[PDB]
Amino acid sequence: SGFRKMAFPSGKVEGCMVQVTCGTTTLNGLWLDDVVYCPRHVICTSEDMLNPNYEDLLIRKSNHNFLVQAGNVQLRVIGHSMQNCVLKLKVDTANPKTPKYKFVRIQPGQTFSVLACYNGSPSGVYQCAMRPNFTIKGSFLNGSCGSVGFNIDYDCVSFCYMHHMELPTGVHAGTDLEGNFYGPFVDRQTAQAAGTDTTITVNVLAWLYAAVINGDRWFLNRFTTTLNDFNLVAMKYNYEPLTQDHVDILGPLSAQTGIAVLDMCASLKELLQNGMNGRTILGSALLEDEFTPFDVVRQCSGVT
Amino acid sequence: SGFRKMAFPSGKVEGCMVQVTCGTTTLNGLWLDDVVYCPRHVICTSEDMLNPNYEDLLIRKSNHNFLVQAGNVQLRVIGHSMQNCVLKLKVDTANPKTPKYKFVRIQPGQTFSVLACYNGSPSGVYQCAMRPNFTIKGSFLNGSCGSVGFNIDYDCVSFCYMHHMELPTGVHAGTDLEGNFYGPFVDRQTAQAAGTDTTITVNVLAWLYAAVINGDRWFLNRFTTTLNDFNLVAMKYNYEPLTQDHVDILGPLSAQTGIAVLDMCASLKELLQNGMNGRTILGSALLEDEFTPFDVVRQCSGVT
Ligand SMILES: Cc1ccncc1NC(=O)CCc1ccccc1F
Ligand SMILES: Cc1ccncc1NC(=O)CCc1ccccc1F
Repeated sequence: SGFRKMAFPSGKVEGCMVQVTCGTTTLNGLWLDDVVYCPRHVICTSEDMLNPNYEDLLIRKSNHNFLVQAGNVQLRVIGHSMQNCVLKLKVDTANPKTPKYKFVRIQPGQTFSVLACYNGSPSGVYQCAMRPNFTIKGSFLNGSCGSVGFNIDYDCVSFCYMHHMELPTGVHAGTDLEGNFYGPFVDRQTAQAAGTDTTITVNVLAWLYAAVINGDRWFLNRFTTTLNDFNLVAMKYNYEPLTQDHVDILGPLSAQTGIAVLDMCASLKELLQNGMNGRTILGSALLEDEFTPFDVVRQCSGVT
Repeated sequence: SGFRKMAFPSGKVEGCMVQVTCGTTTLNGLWLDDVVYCPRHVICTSEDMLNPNYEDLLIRKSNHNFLVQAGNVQLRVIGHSMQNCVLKLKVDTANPKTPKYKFVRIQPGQTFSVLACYNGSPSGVYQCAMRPNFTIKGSFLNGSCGSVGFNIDYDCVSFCYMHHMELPTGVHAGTDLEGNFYGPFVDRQTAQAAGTDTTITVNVLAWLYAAVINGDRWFLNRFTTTLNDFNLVAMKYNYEPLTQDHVDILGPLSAQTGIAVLDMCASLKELLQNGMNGRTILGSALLEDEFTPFDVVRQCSGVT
């Protein structure tokens, strides 16, 4: 028992981190097989910041201008190409530490672990959610670009995020591993609107189930609700509308605890309307939405 | 910017995890050089649970009864000994993945990362604090015993915790790597009092500094206090009394932000006396005490 915001073990990803330098800019790259992936903005200088012409900037670069160092050994770059907002540097040596991996585009509301890196060296790991507005609230400083987000399914690493930007609001934006941004963001030093965000309802309900499993039950009540009634409350409080697909994904937690999904919705409705009353749930004084129903099941069953 | 409850990258520790089976019990062991460390209760059966005579239970075991498997390869056990509450199994092969390491006994209030494991396989990593009462609030299920806590200083892993028990209250207890319990706990299936816990004041202040650095400043006020006045409030609210050693450790954060430690104490005093008023600090609706001043500095500067 106990419930923590747990990240996946980062070892398989640590073995893929490299440093990429082009000109005076250094950031992180991900070395998988004989390719190093990194944000294309490694080719920018301070004057280019506002609206870089990446095609023209890249034309001024040759393979030998991309300095790739895997810890302390230098990689030989034999090709370079830009795919969306990422650069792919072909190297002459396959990473001996390449895990089984996939590139996936995650959905908003899904969670993943980030391995924060600086100069190709891992500094820490944390779990987070891709917000409904496609931003992430991470911990990134200058030099962290190229750090990646991922999930692990036993031996397979599914890479889902590569860090590119900090918006002027202090929230973060990045791409899938094909270089496509999540959200409306562009890799330019320009103020950019992140959409209206919402709280991930299905994750809050999953976390209320994790709370009941771990002994925090004070929020359970004598009520029930309907999806329609619950969605009026979700609307008022800027929560994602709950659908039958969400109720279906909560099936295992409802089956394990014996608390019907709509009865848990009535507990969530009461907490939204009345607050916590100075109490806590799993050590939090707010409704947590960074655990998916899969995360709760994995953590509550001991999956490795 | 942004501030997260970040764990150390777990790779160096993942390479040390093994499974240890003795009889019908399986738990995790830590393989460093040619020694595997694990909780001694791996030698218990269900009847022994209440008050095991570990010396007698261990006398019934030979080297060949300890089955140690490093992922999928079997280790040959050539010696066994009990040191306090840990067993040390000498193996004929040094772990090729042994990082530079130290065994340290952490102080209450210090933080560390836990790599939760089941059957010698890592399942997740999270950061936590050793409570002032020597318990930890982790996420551990049956089979997680032998999972370890650690800190990393560039290339050196300082192992500080090995998991042994879940108290009937759902909080966790364990030992240093010499097998000495943190706190008054014994490895028996008996209800055991954890002392009165307190909130780690110096960590809350460190986290208020991390909040100001990251833009959350609404809690700053026009007041100041003294250590004496602050400690009367700390007393009322079950916070650790603040000392000059704590003020000294907060020096770097005070210097960086320009907010004198006693002025931050006056913000903390007001938050204790008035609550958050439905507001948040770094995404939390409570005062967080699981970041030390060193953690804040490391995270806010980008240390790898
Ligand atoms: C400074 C920082 C901090 C944290 N995470 C990320 C960053 N870096 C950025 O936001 C870089 C912004 C940028 C500017 C010019 C061209 C492309 C581009 F993506
Ligand atoms: C069940 C569980 C869950 C999480 N963490 C740990 C555990 N396991 C325990 O508490 C084992 C308790 C014990 C009983 C008999 C002899 C020694 C001993 F330490």
